[PDB]
Amino acid sequence: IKGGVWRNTEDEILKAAVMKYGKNQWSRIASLLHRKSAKQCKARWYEWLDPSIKKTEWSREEEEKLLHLAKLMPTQWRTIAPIIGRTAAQCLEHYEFLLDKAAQRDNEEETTDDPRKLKPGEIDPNPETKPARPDPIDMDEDELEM
Amino acid sequence: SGVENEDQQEVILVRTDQSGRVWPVNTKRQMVSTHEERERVRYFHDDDNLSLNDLVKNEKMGTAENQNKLFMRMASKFMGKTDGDYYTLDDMFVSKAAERERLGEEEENQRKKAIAEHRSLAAQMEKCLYCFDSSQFPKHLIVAIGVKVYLCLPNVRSLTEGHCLIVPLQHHRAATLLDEDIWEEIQMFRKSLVKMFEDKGLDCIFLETNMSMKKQYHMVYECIPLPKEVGDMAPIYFKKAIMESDEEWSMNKKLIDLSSKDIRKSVPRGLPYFSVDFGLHGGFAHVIEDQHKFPHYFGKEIIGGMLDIEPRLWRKGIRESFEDQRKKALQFAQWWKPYDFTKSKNY
Amino acid sequence: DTKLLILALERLKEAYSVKSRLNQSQREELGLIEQAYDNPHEALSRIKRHLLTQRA
Amino acid sequence: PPPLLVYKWCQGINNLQDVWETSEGECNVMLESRFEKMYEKIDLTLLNRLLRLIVDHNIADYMTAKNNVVINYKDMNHTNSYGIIRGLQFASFIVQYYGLVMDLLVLGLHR
Amino acid sequence: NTQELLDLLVKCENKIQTRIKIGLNSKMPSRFPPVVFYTPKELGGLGMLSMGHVLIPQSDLRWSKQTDVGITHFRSGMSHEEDQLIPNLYRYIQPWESEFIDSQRVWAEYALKRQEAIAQNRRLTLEDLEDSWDRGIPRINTLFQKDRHTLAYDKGWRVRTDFKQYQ
Amino acid sequence: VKNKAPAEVQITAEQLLREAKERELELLPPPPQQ
Ligand SMILES: [Mg+2]
Ligand SMILES: [Zn+2]
Repeated sequence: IKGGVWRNTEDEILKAAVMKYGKNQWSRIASLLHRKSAKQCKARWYEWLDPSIKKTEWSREEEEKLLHLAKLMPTQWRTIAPIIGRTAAQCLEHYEFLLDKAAQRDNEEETTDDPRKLKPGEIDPNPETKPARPDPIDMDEDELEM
Repeated sequence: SGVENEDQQEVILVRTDQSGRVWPVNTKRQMVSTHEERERVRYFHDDDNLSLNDLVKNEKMGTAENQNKLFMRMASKFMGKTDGDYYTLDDMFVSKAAERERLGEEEENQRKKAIAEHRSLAAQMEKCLYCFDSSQFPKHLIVAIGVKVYLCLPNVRSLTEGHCLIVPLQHHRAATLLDEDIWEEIQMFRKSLVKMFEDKGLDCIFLETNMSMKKQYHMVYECIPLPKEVGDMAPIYFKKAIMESDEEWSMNKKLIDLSSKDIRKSVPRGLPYFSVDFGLHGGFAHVIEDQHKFPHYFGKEIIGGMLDIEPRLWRKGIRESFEDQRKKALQFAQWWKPYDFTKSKNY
Repeated sequence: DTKLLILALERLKEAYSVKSRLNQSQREELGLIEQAYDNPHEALSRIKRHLLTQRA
Repeated sequence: PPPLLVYKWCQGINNLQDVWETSEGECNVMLESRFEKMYEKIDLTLLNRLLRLIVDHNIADYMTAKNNVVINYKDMNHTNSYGIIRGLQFASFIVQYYGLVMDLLVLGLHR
Repeated sequence: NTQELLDLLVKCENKIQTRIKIGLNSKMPSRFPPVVFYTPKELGGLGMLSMGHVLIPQSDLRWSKQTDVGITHFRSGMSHEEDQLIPNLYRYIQPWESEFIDSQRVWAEYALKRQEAIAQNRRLTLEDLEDSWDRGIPRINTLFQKDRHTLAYDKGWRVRTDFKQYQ
Repeated sequence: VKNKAPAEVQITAEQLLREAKERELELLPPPPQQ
């Protein structure tokens, strides 16, 4: 009964709580954010809020090094990720994107073979890698009390 | 006695004990003086108010705790430290005999206990499937009505074909808590359901799961018919699985036999007892300690494994069509037409 | 596959059977076990989806 | 059960043809050892190759990528880039199959 | 067959008894009654199992009752003997060679029993069961588990229960 | 009636710090002119 999508209010409280408590007290930070736990705060920090995480567009030499290492160490994104300098979720996402941009060009054109294989009626397994919902104009009692 | 106008009404403040008896409830520490000239003459603050007849009364009405009320108080914080010898928990218990705060004992007993019990009971009654004038109460799963007990059908997909329930009118929480007039009428429904399923070629297993007796759950007496080639193998399954239930190295010697002792005079009034009876012959009973190593179902799981049914049936149920699929009551009522004993108006 | 799911959940719930003092992560684990008992095909769709897609 | 295993091993030694005869000069040798750092030294790329021999490539990629996690204890974090996590649910299968590969190394394919 | 392990068992048993005694503080001096340890847990005892040579004193074997006539002194085991020495557990646990000889026997005998019980057309009864209840390689009472049908898909479970130590 | 709608202001951490400093929950008042 914890987790869910990260909103912007929670991220700004997470940043201020990092500024007060540091990167080794995640259970003091997670008492400041209800509906998020210490592991989730830490995961969210290291995967989307640490200011070393290059959120810009991938270059050419980065994706060349990516294809080299991903052919070179199969499914080892926690090992590849500090070498090419991106988060392993970003790294895996962009690798699957580059594979989709060539497997499409080899056989198919737009569509045709299996319309949807996406994920309905489910909870996303890693919402920490996703951007923050902006804050809804009529904030409820939870957000204002938080 | 106590009134406590619960939002308009009047409720007679009463307390239940462990044994399910219901008693009427009538309505900075100063370290009193627990000595005399050099000699100790009383321990607690009221060792000279109580008379012998008063002790007999308070021993009968008094619930079976009397350690807990003192241990709750002396377990709390800001209260020193037992330093091995010279100040143990013994003379700490001697030193905690204060001068309770001008009928604060009756205040905490009445307010905590009466209000709490009533509040819990009311909640249970409101959301009880049983006790006719409640909130949920399907009312079309009723097949029978008696003087004091009635047949019902379960609110969920109903594990087997003729799965039915023997429910009393009021909350009573146990079969050992029942009076003989209710129990002898549950035995008549039992002896009629056995004779109904025997001529249909089925067999009967009557379950009674009674968990912790302080959450006020309604009594319900299961009846699960399964075919006779499986019901002759049924005491073997329950006999194997009662002894590979509860906390190992238990005290009370698991699997009480009920061949001729029929739980009313087998399990003492007050303590949980899962029980299972096979048809008309009594089966087994298991006094439950350790309420985590024993599921609240336990009987539908053993029956559901010997019939090879999926676990969504016995735990949490599967709901049905709220009027349409629940007209298995129509199918059950044409089964229970020759064996009805609750009427004579059939001219 | 439902038999394998029941066996998996029994092996997971045998862990938190001895004890009774559970923090948030244990509570989440038992809640996911109870959801997997109460709706097995959603859990099997989720398991097969993790086996196809997730690599981090 | 392991005592049944010891009993079966004993009577299997007994039921070898002329096992106790030492007339023309014969020796019976018993060797007991371990695979010392077997867990600690599994290469994850080679493990990916062997699991793609066994199971679907999606399953093999899942099992390989699951061993490459971040290990945390209070102040400490690092990445399991080389060995395998013994604490995985399916690590039993990885251990028994990599052990099968090295049984093939010790015995040889003919024996 | 190992004397060092029997001596270790005696020493460890005395250690946990001394821990209970220090829980009552009791003192260094002996003649703490061993009936409080080794009584079964249903009569209020601790239920403690023994694997050592402990004897009870003869002064513990006195009891009495007050009937209508008066008080009657009854006594247990008095002829001349000192043979009151805590039954120990090796006598009550079947060895493995006995188990392995017995288990093929009881499984073939149960096979014959349920084969003749299905041609004589009656379901199997608690008595014929109770003849061979606690005997077998997988223990004949495991035919009557709550779910034998979903445990038939449970393969490789031994290595699993050995590797649960890392979990 | 509550309306979910994407906003314009988008509160940040430095605004939280500014509003936390202005609470003054350690600044005791000066003693009175005696
Ligand atoms: Mg201290
Ligand atoms: Zn009710």
